Amino acid sequence: EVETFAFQAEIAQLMSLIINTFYSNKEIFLRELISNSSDALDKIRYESLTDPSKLDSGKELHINLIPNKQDRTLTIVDTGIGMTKADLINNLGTIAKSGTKAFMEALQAGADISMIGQFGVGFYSAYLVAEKVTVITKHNDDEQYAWESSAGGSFTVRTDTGEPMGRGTKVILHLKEDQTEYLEERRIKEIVKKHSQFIGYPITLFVEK
Ligand SMILES: Nc1nccn2c(NCc3ccccc3)c(Cc3cc4c(cc3Br)OCO4)nc12
Repeated sequence: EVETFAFQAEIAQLMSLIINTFYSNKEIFLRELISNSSDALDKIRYESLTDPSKLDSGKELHINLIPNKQDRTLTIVDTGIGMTKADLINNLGTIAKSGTKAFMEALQAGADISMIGQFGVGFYSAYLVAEKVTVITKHNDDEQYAWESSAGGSFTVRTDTGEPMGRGTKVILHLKEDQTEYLEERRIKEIVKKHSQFIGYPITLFVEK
């Protein structure tokens, strides 16, 4: 059962800008997704202090980076708080609308795309390198969902039948054909060292073959 939803105009506009603007410093997408993961990990950790049962779905708090050259995907996996269906369909949109408006304005106080994370919409920088983004997510007390969008003004949400995750979020970046450098081990290592050196959770870069 696949449901299809329209983005609000503001977010559709932001995604178009990110896809259509000439901007060479694309590597910042990874910093933004890892930062999101760290925030999600902070949240489940904090909640677990008052309710330890919230870690029954997995006690390990980490981030894995998984390149797959055959699929042409880079996946950012975390065991953070995860997202509910209401998050994916309603709440994200509400938050993202205001953040987009501010970011658009700031871009006309001369700001540059690399400051996107300060407006809470850093996720969408994924579209600097990805033609399609699939997000698999599992929050305690809700089902596992797959969100997906190739931009163009719509996204889908479905109940996910893949491998159960326990708790957390996987962001699967289906890379543009000219952005395959982000599947290379030394390139990913370079970016993590440069932008994400002090994240307070283990980041494991998986290797390939
Ligand atoms: N790795 C993550 N784990 C948990 C929540 N996450 C969010 N959402 C924070 C949030 C939730 C509800 C309301 C407001 C903010 C994003 C960031 C994110 C993830 C997305 C997305 C848009 C955004 Br912003 O569309 C598909 O997935 N990444 C994560």
